[PDB]
Amino acid sequence: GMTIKALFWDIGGVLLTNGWDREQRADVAQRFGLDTDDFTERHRLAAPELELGRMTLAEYLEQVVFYQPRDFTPEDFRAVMEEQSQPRPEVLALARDLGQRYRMYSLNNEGRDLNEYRIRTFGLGEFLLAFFTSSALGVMKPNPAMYRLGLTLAQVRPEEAVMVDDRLQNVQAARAVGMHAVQCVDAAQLREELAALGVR
Ligand code: NA
Repeated sequence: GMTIKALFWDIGGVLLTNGWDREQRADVAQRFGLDTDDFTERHRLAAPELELGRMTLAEYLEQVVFYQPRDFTPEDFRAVMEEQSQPRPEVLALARDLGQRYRMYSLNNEGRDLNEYRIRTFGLGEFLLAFFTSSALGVMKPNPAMYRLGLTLAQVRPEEAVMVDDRLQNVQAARAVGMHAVQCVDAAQLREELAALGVR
């Protein structure tokens, strides 16, 4: 087939843990003594706009946490949010290796502040050339438009690209715009499937 010219990488659940998923929020909420039902409902409402970069973290925190007096600060809270991010060593290592031979980019959903913390903390920029992130672009996976935008920014044809994501819905959406895609289950599996596409 066409030679692959670019890889697009999901970050959460692939390169790193998710930044602010259900399980993590549950944990952090407990630590801060938050009413979990109210917190979850408020997060549900506000999260998408944070993810799309149309509301600030301060704004989100105002609605989701600091809507009543608290015995801690937004800075305190933000610190603990940031700390939820941990590496996925084997996949990271694979990506770092491949980055020596291929042009690669992120295509991921994440609020700006957590995104930038994750990039700097884990040196994602050493192997990803650009970060096509929801909070920067104002669209989010699994919107077909996000995939198309990534392709447009990288200037590669759909068939010359491969999307790596842990969610089947995202893999399928990528394929629907003409991209190759592989669902990331584990490093060994991902390496083999990429190799099948000529990405070694
Ligand atoms: Na993911």
